[PDB]
Amino acid sequence: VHLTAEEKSLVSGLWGKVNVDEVGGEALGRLLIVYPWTQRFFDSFGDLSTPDAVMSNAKVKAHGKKVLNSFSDGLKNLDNLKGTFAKLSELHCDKLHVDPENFKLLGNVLVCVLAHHFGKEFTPQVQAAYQKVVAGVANALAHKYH
Amino acid sequence: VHLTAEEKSLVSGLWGKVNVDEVGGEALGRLLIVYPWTQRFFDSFGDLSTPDAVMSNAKVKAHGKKVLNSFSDGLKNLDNLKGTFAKLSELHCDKLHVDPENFKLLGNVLVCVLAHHFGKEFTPQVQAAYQKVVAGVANALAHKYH
Amino acid sequence: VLSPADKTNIKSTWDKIGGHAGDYGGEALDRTFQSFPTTKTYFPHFDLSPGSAQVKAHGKKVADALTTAVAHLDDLPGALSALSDLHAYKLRVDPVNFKLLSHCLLVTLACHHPTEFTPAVHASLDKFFAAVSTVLTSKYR
Amino acid sequence: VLSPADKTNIKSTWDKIGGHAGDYGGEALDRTFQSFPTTKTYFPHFDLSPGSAQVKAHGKKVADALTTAVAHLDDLPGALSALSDLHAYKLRVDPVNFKLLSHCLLVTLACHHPTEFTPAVHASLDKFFAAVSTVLTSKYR
Ligand code: HEM
Ligand code: HEM
Ligand code: HEM
Ligand code: HEM
Repeated sequence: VHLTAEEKSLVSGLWGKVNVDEVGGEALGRLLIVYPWTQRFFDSFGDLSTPDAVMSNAKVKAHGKKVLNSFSDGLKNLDNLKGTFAKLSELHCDKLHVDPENFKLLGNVLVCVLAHHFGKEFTPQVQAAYQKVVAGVANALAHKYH
Repeated sequence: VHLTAEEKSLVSGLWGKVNVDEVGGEALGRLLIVYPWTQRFFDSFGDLSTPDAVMSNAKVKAHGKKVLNSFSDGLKNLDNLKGTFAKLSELHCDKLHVDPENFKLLGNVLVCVLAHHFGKEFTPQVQAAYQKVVAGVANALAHKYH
Repeated sequence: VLSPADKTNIKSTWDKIGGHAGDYGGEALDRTFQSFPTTKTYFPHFDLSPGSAQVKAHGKKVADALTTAVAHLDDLPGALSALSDLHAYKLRVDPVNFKLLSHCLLVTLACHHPTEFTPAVHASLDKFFAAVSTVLTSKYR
Repeated sequence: VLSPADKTNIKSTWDKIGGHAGDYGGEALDRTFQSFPTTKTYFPHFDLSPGSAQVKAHGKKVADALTTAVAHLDDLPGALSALSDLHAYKLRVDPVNFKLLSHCLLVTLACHHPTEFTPAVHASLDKFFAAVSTVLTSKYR
């Protein structure tokens, strides 16, 4: 995905302030609550039966941190997202059978979490830039499905 | 898109029997009726206010024939769908602003029309083969959006 | 959201198919499994080979559920509560799969009833299947 | 489809935002136009520049419509019939755009009310916006 210099700065400025221990787990947790069919893929994660169980789930937090780091990899490789996520695209398709629509959902949930954390700092301009990023990541993870 | 020799034969066998004057207009007509927001893109086509008006619309029939021929181009170029539809992808994105989801819808409507026309001849095996074709065409037309 | 005309179209079409509904349920499943192989991962316990007794029997159940829905178009959440519990709470079926099955139900009906499958009926049936899908994928305890 | 808990979450959250709703409607539109530029093609008659009076005024109307919806969660088709006529019959808005605006409404609420925007409330609001979207994109005369 192509971001202008301005868009890149808006993204990077916010991303450096992100709590890397919490944001990913909160994004994954919200995905599992707002779009509860996504829980199907996480049988080995234990209790997901209530919002509180999801948000206190240690494995969700730990896996969320890995997902967030993977987003960080995308931010460092915006001009080669397909190459960065090809192995992960293979995993989600062939082994996990995750429908590609869900990648868009997680991207938008992450945006909601960023908004939640940063408040007024998460301006419409900052959001617009992040939407290009998450759409790029979702497209890259869906590439090996086609 | 990769079709096996068997899948290619199932597709070609049916396609040779298709009424090229009617099927495309029926597919487009059904798209405009089943998913009525698609009518927004066709202001110059005249009356679309009732199912009967849509199905008797001369411009819908004529444009449908062009759409069907474009599908025929895809069938002749299955290994280079992106190259075949790149100019059309540009048109639908930059000029027309058609959301990519609608390409999947038209593909599935065409499948419904084929089923309607061929009945029991449109077997589950023939359908499966055609689903690969229409998904390929929809993906190819969506390529310049990314 | 379903129009008065939609409800008339749904009831009339469903009555015309009559006792063939069960068979069509089986065919729609077969079409779904063949066309969209990922849907098969919800049925690992099923023999999914040609002529499967399990698929035929399950098709009857799906058809019967849709017949129940036709009788309760104004209160699908109430009428299909148990099926929502199954598909939303226990099976946790991705909504995408409902779109795939709904499409194959339309295909099956078009294959068997061309006179009935008018553009208007096509439109009403798609809305019908979508309404049912929303109920079965919703958690409304 | 909306749960009893959903309805409680929607009402409580909407009451907490109170008179700020109108402003949030404007912000959500701004977010939608900036993030998803294709949505702007529905508003060629609008000045869409920063500080637009048209956007602010329209945001108030959108917010008021959602307030009406909150009061009629058990009969959205009845309560929003005129808006369905506008968005489905006249404007013929692609359903995709409703998903985009709904997302930006969630973002706007998260930006302003972090205490209120719990995962459970987030879930209920998404269902709320989806329910409204279905009504406005449906033709049910
Ligand atoms: C937003 C895009 C996504 C990114 C960047 C992402 C990233 C990752 C990463 C880095 C892993 C670990 C790979 C490994 O170490 O083997 C993973 C695994 C996994 N992902 Fe995702 N993911 C995304 C979307 C999704 C979605 C939407 C779902 C389900 C709806 C999903 C389900 C899973 C599952 C079930 C695993 C394996 C977990 C385990 O059992 O250890 N992913 N993903
Ligand atoms: C199934 C994939 C599709 C194919 C293969 C296809 C094919 C075509 C072709 C061949 C043309 C004529 C190009 C030219 O001669 O300039 C065209 C134009 C057009 N298409 Fe499509 N199309 C598809 C999907 C769609 C969809 C889903 C929509 C709207 C929802 C749409 C809306 C239009 C419009 C408005 C025009 C211009 C019509 C005019 O004013 O002359 N297309 N398309
Ligand atoms: C048209 C929408 C659907 C209807 C009306 C429907 C209806 C039903 C019915 C009546 C049952 C049997 C319940 C019982 O015996 O108590 C059932 C079970 C089941 N459904 Fe669905 N269903 C639909 C969509 C789906 C989809 C899209 C999937 C996933 C691809 C799915 C997966 C399953 C599975 C795995 C079972 C259990 C089968 C068994 O163990 O025998 N359903 N459904
Ligand atoms: C949350 C869902 C939505 C709600 C509650 C809503 C509500 C409204 C309301 C209350 C009006 C004013 C009606 C009147 O004055 O009689 C309106 C008009 C309008 N809506 Fe929406 N709307 C929604 C979604 C959308 C979307 C997604 C679009 C397209 C991107 C859209 C496009 C328009 C347009 C172009 C107008 C006319 C504006 C004008 O000329 O002043 N709406 N809507």
